[PDB]
Amino acid sequence: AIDFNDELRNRREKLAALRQQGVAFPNDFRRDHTSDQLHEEFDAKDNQELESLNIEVSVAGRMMTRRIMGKASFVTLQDVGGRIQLYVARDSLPEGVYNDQFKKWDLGDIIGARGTLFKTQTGELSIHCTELRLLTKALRPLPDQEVRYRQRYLDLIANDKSRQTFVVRSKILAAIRQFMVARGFMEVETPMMQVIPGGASARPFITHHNALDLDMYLRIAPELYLKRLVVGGFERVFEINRNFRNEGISVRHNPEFTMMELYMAYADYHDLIELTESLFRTLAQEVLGTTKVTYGEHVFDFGKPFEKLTMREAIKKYRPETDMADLDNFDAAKALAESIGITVEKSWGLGRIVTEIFDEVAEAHLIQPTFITEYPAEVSPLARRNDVNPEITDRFEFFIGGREIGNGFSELNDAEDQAERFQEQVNAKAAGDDEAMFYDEDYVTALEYGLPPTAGLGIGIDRMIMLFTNSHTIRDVILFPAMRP
Amino acid sequence: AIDFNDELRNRREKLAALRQQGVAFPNDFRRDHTSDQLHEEFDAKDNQELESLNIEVSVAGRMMTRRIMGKASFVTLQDVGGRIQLYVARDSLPEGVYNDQFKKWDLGDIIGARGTLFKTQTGELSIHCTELRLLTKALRPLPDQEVRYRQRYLDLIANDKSRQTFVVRSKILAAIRQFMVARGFMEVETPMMQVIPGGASARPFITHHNALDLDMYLRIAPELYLKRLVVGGFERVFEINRNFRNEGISVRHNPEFTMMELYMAYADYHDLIELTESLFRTLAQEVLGTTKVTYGEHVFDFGKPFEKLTMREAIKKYRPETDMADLDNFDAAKALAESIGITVEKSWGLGRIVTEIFDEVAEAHLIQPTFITEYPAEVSPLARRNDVNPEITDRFEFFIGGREIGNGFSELNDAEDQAERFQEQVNAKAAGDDEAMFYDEDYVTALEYGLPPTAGLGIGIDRMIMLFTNSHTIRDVILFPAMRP
Ligand SMILES: Nc1ncnc2c1ncn2[C@@H]1O[C@H](COP(=O)(O)OP(=O)(O)OP(=O)(O)O)[C@@H](O)[C@H]1O
Ligand SMILES: Nc1ncnc2c1ncn2[C@@H]1O[C@H](COP(=O)(O)OP(=O)(O)OP(=O)(O)O)[C@@H](O)[C@H]1O
Ligand SMILES: N[C@@H](CCCC[NH3+])C(=O)O
Ligand SMILES: N[C@@H](CCCC[NH3+])C(=O)O
Ligand SMILES: [Mn+2]
Ligand SMILES: [Mn+2]
Ligand SMILES: [Mn+2]
Ligand SMILES: [Mn+2]
Ligand SMILES: [Mn+2]
Ligand SMILES: [Mn+2]
Repeated sequence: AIDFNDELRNRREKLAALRQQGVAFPNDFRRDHTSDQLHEEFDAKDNQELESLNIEVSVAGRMMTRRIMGKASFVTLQDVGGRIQLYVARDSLPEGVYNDQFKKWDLGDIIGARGTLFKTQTGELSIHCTELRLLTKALRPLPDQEVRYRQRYLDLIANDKSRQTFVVRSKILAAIRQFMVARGFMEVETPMMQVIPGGASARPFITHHNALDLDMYLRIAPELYLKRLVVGGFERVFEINRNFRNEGISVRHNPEFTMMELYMAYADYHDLIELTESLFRTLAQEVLGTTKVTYGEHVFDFGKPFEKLTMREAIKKYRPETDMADLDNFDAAKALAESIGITVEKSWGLGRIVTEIFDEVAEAHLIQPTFITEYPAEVSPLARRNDVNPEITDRFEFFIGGREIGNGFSELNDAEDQAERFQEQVNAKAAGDDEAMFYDEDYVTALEYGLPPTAGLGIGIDRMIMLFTNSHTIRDVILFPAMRP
Repeated sequence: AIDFNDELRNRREKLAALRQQGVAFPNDFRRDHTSDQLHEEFDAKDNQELESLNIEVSVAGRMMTRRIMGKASFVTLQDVGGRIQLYVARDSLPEGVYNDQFKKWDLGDIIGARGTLFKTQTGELSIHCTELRLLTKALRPLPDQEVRYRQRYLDLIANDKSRQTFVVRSKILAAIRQFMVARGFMEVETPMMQVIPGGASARPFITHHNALDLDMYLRIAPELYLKRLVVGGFERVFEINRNFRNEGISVRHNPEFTMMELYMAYADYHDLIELTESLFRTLAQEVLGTTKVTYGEHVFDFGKPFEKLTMREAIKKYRPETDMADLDNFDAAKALAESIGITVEKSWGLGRIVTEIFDEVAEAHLIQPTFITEYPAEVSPLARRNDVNPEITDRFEFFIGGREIGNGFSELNDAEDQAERFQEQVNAKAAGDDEAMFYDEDYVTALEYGLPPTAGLGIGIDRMIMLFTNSHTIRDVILFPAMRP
């Protein structure tokens, strides 16, 4: 109880003493190895080899454990690569260091050491220190379950599983770039501040640029800019960056999230389906070492094709008692939708209602990697219209673990059609839809110069990271998740 | 004059005719080569080889030029890789295609072709078409000098020099990541939305999160979050992403810009100076093929050390008549500063005034790569204090071409000191400084758990791209620069 406050007092008093001796916070010690490197290279050698090899190394990190056994002590040092053992002896270090310094330090303190490698009796790699210093005094002792997100630094210091998740996240992004670049895609950077937001249907965050006295929006998606680049000639482009949506926090929603959008000219959604399946198979293999991934109580085989259903088949499959003819009549669909709890807004049309039914009925059940095709035109203002049925577009979305992971389609390169769909969106907004798109005249103009037939795909990177790290909340894969005040 | 309006009418009428025939905008043609690939592999072969090789290929792109010479025509097709010649003959293509289709197309139209490779009389690589289709009808004919930025797609279609600049930008970013990863740095993603902005001194953009009824700011810098990660154990981290500052547009300022911040524990600013010099030498060599870079009327030798001066030496060197003792007296410095046009604010102290004098006096003259050291503590609230002179910090900034390219320093890991400097910043804001930092209690707490001695560096990526593409305005290296309404 008060033992924590005495820890704080003791640390402040120890620091006060450092201040009297000179510069309490130096920046001089230099290491030449991290724990992971030492283990990788020497774990395999026995004390005989290490003895004859007589290798001296320098490390630095946090003092996680210390066991003082008189004139000798054993310490666990934790650095960016992991942990390494230190053997600290009074007569191995310079005079007075052991008793006047080392013993006065505290767990959590950042220290630096230089010594010779050897293996303990237990067979562990250890460093027989010949030099040891205090680099940074820790004024606070080593660390709801919301603290993990409120003070991510404590979570990273304490939980190796959490560290691993974020290291894997970095590995995945690097692997995605390598995968895309290998296919001739070029990474670009489009605006995050837009006067006219678009590319998706969402409530945007709004701000003000004083210099131009201009109201602006944080981008909800880079889609319209990326397609402008394809018109410009960058026929294989991708962007992996933040999107912002003014909506509430959830187990799979963060106000700002990372997404990858890619566009490849002279391709259709079928090509995106193949790319998606290859990306997941490649990432699982390259990053996890296997194509079979364990997530919760399930196993995803990214080595076999994703399942594929139309939106209606998914609805019929998860609500078998559904009279499919109901989805063809506005009144029947509206009634059906409401019967299952969906509040049908005045602006909604049949296509929107059917899509909403799909969300309510099937989304949660798409556990194994699944592609859902035939999205209604009403909810896809930027997607290419299907050749045989104009009411649907050549678009799909894919789900894994009951969550939507991606969205893709053959792009709409028909300027006149696009302008009309933008007008419908404007009417919708006027009829109450706060997520309807804004009319973008310059985008239409770009399409008039000519956009090659193209296929674009958007993938939620955070949602994807969850599947590769067995995380069941998006808050576990975002270093600093948005939190309630 | 009206000839443009007849171009528009003619294109709309041609499209109307396509609509009557069926689906005007197909998405079916697939290519297997881009122009750059064809040239790289076959430019070196003469017509004899190509003839015996009998290679058939498929390409797609924009029809840039067409010369109809009766039953045969010559076309320049432009794709993502560049341009390739097409040989279009009535009797080489399927019946009626040449006369009923090909001749009706327009420059700018997106087309697809399949044919055999050969070399023209002029010795150019060309494709003797056996199949040719119209993929996308262009409703507008091929393209102040502000249009380039207002409709970047037209600029990319028209100017190859502009395309090259952006391709090089992508190459540079990829090269930076490779450089950093080679040094054990791990790329992370920190928040772009922050309740308390910090890490720099700037006017932020503010927005509102409806869900939490919480006012938030677009990040002006990720610094405070990145250092939290170093405390957490990610001792070598970097982030390359957008920053937002509520300030006016300029030749070197965009409201949103890309920056790289990197932090490496157990290092000081001297280590950052070496890293900076190696990064520029590596990028110039790897990307431009030489360490000597031509920019405007100058040549930068990234093969030799950057010049290095203290802030005072730079001031003395560019305003030789300066009585250096003036920089040691608030009144003299204030008078000096005002005499050269600087409006001294009530909140400013000596350190701030001297820094402002440096900006006015020397910044523009630092043409060759230069490091400026000894930044006053007043203008460096997050930097490590110098051991011998507490009034200055172990920080530097570097300039190239009269513009600031980077900012780095040994990080402040003294929690008590940091808290105090935050308080001074709060007082400053209360005294009128609208760019002063906000007090960040959680950041101070993170430092209390212990931040290893660290060196951090921030580099303006757009400013850096300018130097490698001979661009003299930041608007030439950002795909969609911020523009006045
Ligand atoms: N708030 C969010 N947090 C994290 N990822 C998100 C969020 N919103 C959307 N995404 C991801 O971005 C992708 C593309 O955006 P899209 O507009 O399709 O999302 P969405 O369908 O609105 O998402 P959901 O159905 O999960 O609410 C989604 O497929 C999803 O993976
Ligand atoms: N508006 C901007 N547009 C582009 N790059 C910028 C902008 N503001 C700052 N930078 C870059 O970000 C780096 C780090 O931010 P910093 O706060 O040091 O900039 P700054 O000193 O305010 O810039 P300047 O002196 O050029 O106005 C700068 O060194 C510069 O390269
Ligand atoms: N912009 C879409 C993803 C890309 C769709 C294909 N053009 C979204 O935000 O969901
Ligand atoms: N945050 C600084 C760059 C990093 C400084 C070193 N900690 C800036 O915005 O200029
Ligand atoms: Mn949503
Ligand atoms: Mn959805
Ligand atoms: Mn969706
Ligand atoms: Mn500035
Ligand atoms: Mn500056
Ligand atoms: Mn600066």
